[PDB]
Amino acid sequence: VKKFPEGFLWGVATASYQIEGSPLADGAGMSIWHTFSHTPGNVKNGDTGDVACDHYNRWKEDIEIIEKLGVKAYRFSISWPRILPEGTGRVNQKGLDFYNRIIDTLLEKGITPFVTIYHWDLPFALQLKGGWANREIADWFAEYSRVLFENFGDRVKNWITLNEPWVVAIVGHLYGVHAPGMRDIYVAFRAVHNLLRAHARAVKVFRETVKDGKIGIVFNNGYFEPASEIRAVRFMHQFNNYPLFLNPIYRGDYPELVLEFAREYLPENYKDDMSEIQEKIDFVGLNYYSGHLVKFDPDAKVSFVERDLPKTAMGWEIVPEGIYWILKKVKEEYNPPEVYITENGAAFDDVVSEDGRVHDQNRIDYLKAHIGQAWKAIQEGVPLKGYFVWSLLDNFEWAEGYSKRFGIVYVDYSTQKRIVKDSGYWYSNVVKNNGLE
Ligand SMILES: CO[C@H](O)c1c[n+]2c([nH]1)[C@H](O)[C@@H](O)[C@H](O)[C@H]2CO
Repeated sequence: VKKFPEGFLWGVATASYQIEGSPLADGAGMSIWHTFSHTPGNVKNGDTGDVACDHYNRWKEDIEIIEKLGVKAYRFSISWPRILPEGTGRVNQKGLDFYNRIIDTLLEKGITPFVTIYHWDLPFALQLKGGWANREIADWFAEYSRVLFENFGDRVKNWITLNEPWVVAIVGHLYGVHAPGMRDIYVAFRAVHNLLRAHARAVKVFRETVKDGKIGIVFNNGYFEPASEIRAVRFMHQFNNYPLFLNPIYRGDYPELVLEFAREYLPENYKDDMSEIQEKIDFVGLNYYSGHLVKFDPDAKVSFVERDLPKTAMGWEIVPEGIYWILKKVKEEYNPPEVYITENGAAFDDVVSEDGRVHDQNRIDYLKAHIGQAWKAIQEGVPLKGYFVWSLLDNFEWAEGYSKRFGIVYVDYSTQKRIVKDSGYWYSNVVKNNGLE
């Protein structure tokens, strides 16, 4: 058997725009994902977050699912424009009420809330002012965060400033594939920098406002391997994984190969902000899904090489030892006091059999394998305090729309019926047992 430490936090994870629907209900401001998805060509099948999982109405049912599964922590995000419709200034009490009900319900049922402050749904009003491109976002984000701390910090004690700032900056402002849908390398790296400054200002406000909680930040990570017998792998790690942000946070500068590729794109006096950026954090959240074979390619001088390996419906290579690797490497490089796996999961072509069940043995195999590799890292001293399945529900998968299903619970979108998948039942047993058998 593989048993986890006593008090280890088994969770599931969602994000506001992906599950809620009703983006304009009860006085909410538009977000950049509302305007991005309502722009033709941006999202597969013209899908939007207008309805999604209707979690905005069905929130109590979904929490009852969490409870019934015996899952101990719930990671969810707050929609900034439900709280502050113009991004700053006015506070919307109905936005606060919505999350207050979710928070109290969780606590009442003994589920630990993990709140992601920003999971990509920036108020549109602030995008008009430059969004992440604008240095003033450090103030806007701090003011938003202060509101959340004041209203919920009595109850929520576990906070995440940002989900995947690399994706926010690069995918949103260089690749143009995510909101706000831009393609400018100089903008993209000013967003990287400003995300760091906004994060640190929010951590600083947290210390003034919530004297009894913990705060961290979440990063996407891939397991990169070299196609042969390696610097391209070093680059991909420093650029795509946690070092892009953790080197500034812990060592007060960007990683070396990031500076080689991108120095010219960063502000000229960016080191002036580095000492504020080193605001002390309580934990690092690492998201992990996939491995990649990498080679130098002259024609960022890196290309991916396809491998004949099992893949998910995203076409992502299933590489479980990656989660062990990234856990080891974070300890070795930055030694944060706590680590959580804040997302791990897989998309498969889920079908409801005529027995009424969803026989996702592919997902069970995926999760089991990665949970085992996370166990290993704990045995070798990684201070891993928790693990979160992405996702509780099938949901709006950004530019893929509804076509990719990551849930341990199946959502039939024509009825909004929730059907717990085999993987959900399987995970419930793991949580009950506090590990694998
Ligand atoms: C780029 O990092 C990860 O591949 C990643 C995967 N995922 C994520 N990040 C995001 O945090 C979620 O909002 C996605 O729904 C989820 C599934 O795609």
